[PDB]
Amino acid sequence: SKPFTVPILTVEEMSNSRFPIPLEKLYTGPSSAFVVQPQNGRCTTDGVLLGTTQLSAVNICNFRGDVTRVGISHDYTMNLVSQNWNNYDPTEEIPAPLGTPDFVGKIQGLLTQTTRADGSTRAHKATVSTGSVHFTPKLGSVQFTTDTNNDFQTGQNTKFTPVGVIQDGDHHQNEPQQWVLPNYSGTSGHNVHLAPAVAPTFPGEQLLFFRSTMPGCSGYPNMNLDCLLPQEWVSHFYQEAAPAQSDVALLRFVNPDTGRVLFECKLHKSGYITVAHTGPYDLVIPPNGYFRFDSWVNQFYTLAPM
Amino acid sequence: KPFTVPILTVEEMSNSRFPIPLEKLYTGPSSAFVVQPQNGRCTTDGVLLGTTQLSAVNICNFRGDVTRVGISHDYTMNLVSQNWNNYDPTEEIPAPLGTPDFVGKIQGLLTQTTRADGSTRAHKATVSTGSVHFTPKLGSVQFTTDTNNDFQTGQNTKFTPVGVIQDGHQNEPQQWVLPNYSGTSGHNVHLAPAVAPTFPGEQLLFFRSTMPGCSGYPNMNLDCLLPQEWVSHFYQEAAPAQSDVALLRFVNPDTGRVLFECKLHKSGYITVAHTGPYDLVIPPNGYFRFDSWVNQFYTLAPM
Ligand SMILES: C[C@@H]1O[C@@H](O[C@H]2[C@H](O[C@H]3[C@H](O)[C@@H](O)[C@@H](O)O[C@@H]3CO)O[C@H](CO)[C@H](O)[C@@H]2O)[C@@H](O)[C@H](O)[C@@H]1O
Ligand SMILES: C[C@@H]1O[C@@H](O[C@H]2[C@H](O[C@H]3[C@H](O)[C@@H](O)[C@@H](O)O[C@@H]3CO)O[C@H](CO)[C@H](O)[C@@H]2O)[C@@H](O)[C@H](O)[C@@H]1O
Repeated sequence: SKPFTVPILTVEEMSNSRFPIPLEKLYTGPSSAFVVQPQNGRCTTDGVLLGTTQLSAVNICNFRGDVTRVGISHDYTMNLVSQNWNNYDPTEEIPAPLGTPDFVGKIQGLLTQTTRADGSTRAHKATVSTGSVHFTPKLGSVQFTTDTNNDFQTGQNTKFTPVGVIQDGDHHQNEPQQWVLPNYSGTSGHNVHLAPAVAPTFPGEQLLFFRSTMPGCSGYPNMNLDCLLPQEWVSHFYQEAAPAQSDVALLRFVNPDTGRVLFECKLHKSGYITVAHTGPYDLVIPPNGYFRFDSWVNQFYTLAPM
Repeated sequence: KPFTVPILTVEEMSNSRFPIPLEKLYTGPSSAFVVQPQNGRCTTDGVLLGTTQLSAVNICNFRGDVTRVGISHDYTMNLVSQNWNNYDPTEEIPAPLGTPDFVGKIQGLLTQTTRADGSTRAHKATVSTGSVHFTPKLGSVQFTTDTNNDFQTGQNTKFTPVGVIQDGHQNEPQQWVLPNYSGTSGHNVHLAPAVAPTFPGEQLLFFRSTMPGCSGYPNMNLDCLLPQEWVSHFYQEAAPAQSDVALLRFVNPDTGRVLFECKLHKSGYITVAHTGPYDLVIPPNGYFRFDSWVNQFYTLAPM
């Protein structure tokens, strides 16, 4: 059977799988107060994509479609199409289009448009509120607030490129809520075909997160964004499709400088990592450190404490 | 270690010269102009060239602190690295890794966080890479923004690119004209080499995207020589090249049939046997497959 491996890229050489930004650091913390059920960055170790996960970071939280103005406001409805501008199919057994945001928050970026007939183009600052009742990507539409009430044309290809997140109100860092899934069909129905929630089950363990800081674009947002797998690990597993020989892949995080192991962790075959630690901890690592697969173990493997 | 290329399809991959997905494959003549992109440059045995780095999401991004130019809407950014540490202008690269490698006006959002209270802000901004103030190899670039007062000094600031603009139709950007990374103060140095077919009957094969347009009538075509995922693959694998040319077959797995073959040169670009401009027609599941190392005298079947 094809030997299983993880990439040798360093943490800072990799990308967040939940927003199109680089990874910054490794983080572990308690998750008892949350349901940890992200839909992006979800892949089994033998390369089966889950949730809304697709293969490149540059498509995450992007939207494409045609737009129509909401009444006489500055808001626009986007009728979604696929990444390559073909019709979107709501009957596919996924929660929402691949790459759809998987948290409740207000994402700011630019909404851009081209007029096919003459090549004229335009761009406006725009925000999509994923907690809005008008955030219905599974049904095929989302709503943007923009800085125009007149410049976008109907029936023309329009793209949203995400940049960061915003916040409103006296309760600082109250949004985004990275561990709260949107209602992908709004009030019309419940979420479907979700990748499952993940949680540590073994005493003394926590999830290990790959952490980034989302750019902030207004107010006082919570800019923390944790993913379960780097995007490059998703791509690696998808391509290698190495069969899992047990429930858990034991990984060692190694310093090339000394050859020494810094810590070890459990990569569960369903695609998330646990470590033996309790409480919030920004891991202290050398920048050239990397993960190495060492052996196939089970869910009850007792790790060396972090 | 056996050489391989990724099995990802074209639309599963990213452009190595701007943070957007690949869309299609294109071949055409390029004798009449210089093809010398600096992003998406990597040898098959994993040596990064030009300004190439490993993530698609970092391309044409800028980070640093900003200062207003006079009381105008323009801001100078003093560049730092991806993780906010020093950029060393004496490093023998053309410019910071990920710097734009075309002359054009790139529009995006300039964002900032005030460390002390976590307040944040974002403004539409454009960087003109043909401007005399585009001097990333000196450690600074200039942005035109929609504000003349909201950005603070001494605060972490990021430019996220979105697309390109034009003034005047489709005369800019110029995707095959490198900017002057040091402006008027000096010539470009340490460039990845210009590429050209050397075998009669061959043309470059380009991995093509359409940059979003943000104003005016821009030329939105953007061609790279290698997908970003291939750069990262070669970097990681570091498989030795057994000759100067790797023969690839582009395969339809729905049928096992080869659609065309091509040459992947060790120094990191692809040629096909074709004369003229051509938009390739490929199945959605098609991918490239390394088959053998060939000598210098291999004739490709017509694409
Ligand atoms: C925190 C600021 O965010 C952006 O400006 C926003 C502007 O924020 C105001 C605050 O709401 C207010 O409490 C006080 O602090 O003055 C701020 C500036 O007016 O609020 C408007 C809507 O009311 C928008 O949300 C703006 O984005 C940013 O531009 C500022 O630099 C601050 O970081
Ligand atoms: C082509 C337009 O680009 C954006 O508008 C820009 C605006 O363009 C104007 C043209 O300059 C003018 O020739 C005429 O056609 O009206 C256009 C629209 O007002 O020019 C200003 C400053 O010169 C800005 O650059 C605008 O971005 C876009 O908003 C439009 O919808 C058109 O696509």
